[PDB]
Amino acid sequence: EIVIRTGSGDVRGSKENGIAVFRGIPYAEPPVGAHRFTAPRPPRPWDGVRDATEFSATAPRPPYPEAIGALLIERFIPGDDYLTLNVWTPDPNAVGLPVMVWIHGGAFTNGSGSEPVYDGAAFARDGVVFVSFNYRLGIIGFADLPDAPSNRGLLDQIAALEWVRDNIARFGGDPGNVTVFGESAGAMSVCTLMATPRARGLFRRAILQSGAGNMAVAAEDATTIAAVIAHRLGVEPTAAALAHVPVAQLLDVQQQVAQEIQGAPDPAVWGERIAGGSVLLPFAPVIDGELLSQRPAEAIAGGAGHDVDLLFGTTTDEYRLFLAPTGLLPFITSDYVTAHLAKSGLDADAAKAYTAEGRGEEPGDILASIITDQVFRIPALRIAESRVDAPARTFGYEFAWRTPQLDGILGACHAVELPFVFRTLDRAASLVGTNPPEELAETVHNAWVRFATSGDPGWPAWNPETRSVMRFDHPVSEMVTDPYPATRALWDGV
Ligand SMILES: O=C(O)c1ccc(C(=O)NCCO)cc1
Repeated sequence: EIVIRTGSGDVRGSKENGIAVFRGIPYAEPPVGAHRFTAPRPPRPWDGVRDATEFSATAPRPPYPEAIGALLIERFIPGDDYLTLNVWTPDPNAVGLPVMVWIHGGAFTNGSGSEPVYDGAAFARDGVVFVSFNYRLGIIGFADLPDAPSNRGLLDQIAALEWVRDNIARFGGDPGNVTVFGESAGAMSVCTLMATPRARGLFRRAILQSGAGNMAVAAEDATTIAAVIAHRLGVEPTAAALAHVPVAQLLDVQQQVAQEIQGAPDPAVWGERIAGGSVLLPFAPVIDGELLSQRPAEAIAGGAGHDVDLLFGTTTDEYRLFLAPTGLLPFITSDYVTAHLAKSGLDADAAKAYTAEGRGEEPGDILASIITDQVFRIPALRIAESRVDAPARTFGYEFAWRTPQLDGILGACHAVELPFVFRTLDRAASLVGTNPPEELAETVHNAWVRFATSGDPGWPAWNPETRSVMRFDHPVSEMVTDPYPATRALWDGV
């Protein structure tokens, strides 16, 4: 047992195998009932010692779709008191350790800070204090309502980072050397936080794994989403009304909304905009004129975050996670790809560029590469291009290792780098297989520690001339210049 006094009361953690670990430290009061929709409230001070040996409840979430869910096996924990954070440090009484703060992904609807694959022990054993946490998700986190502040989930993330600022020195960390990092929705959250004055000084460096500054819900779309949710619940689209809905009913309707938007929305239900594809993620942060007055990429184009060191990257075959496991790909037709390209204003022959660069010969494979570029690769490069004159540094990676799961159909799909970053390969066998290469997890994890420690991951910085990134792969990880250049240029005016 090991007892540490936070700014609001003592907590009891555990010191085993050379590392002190604290689980379930509250940073915000339970968001119950009407407080599903209020700003996060600092926990009520306490006397005595709060037990911090066990992960807390996690935020309410519906199951992943079955195929995805078979690859990403989530660990649910029941309860109401879920706005908590977790700390791993090698020595609470050390001074000046780098701090990493993880923001989990999961399309703003799923995930938790305490998933087994996000274990922080490997970072602590390398001399870094590691923090993870839960934030509000789905309707509760992000649905926009006239009588509630927008983007509670983002308010939660700011509150957790403010706890780290005001408490991490008591766990051995330097609050002036905080690296925030996330994957997918967590990385889009990092770009959103870089973009708002409300979070300046809460971190010195950022790592963006498969997420950029393109994910925001237009206020008029968020209103439509709320109206459909309330109609199916038989209530008014207000916090006053949704405060009383049993959570299982909230989740069931939330699930149907997400399925409908990820497919081909029915204009009769969703209006012309959403049926036309204006919404990529229906519970992404809304443009509120408070935290978001524009898409984060445009704030960053305006100089937001230019003082924060940046490490960014994507996987080679990102979108294959969402298209391949459900057998969708063999049925895709050339005319469908052409029509897809035509919504972005590109001619039919743009698909040949993908074939010429080895990014697909069949329409379905070409489609997956196109959407990989539109949602992940190009948005990441736009942030990097925006930082040409930034005083801080910018480094890039491509995670190219391909998983063998599902008979090789995924490639280097979305989320595949996570257990390599955390050296938790043995907890992600459903995604990476039973014998992934530990040497690569060593390489990737060590570069993350180097970047947290010094602001340099150990390879040349990214610039718009050579567009150099570190290509992570198993036998050999090595630098490459401007990968996939022809397919990149297709999007220049787009
Ligand atoms: O564009 C999408 O459809 C999408 C983007 C990001 C996520 C995510 O943050 N989690 C990874 C697996 O859910 C999910 C879906």
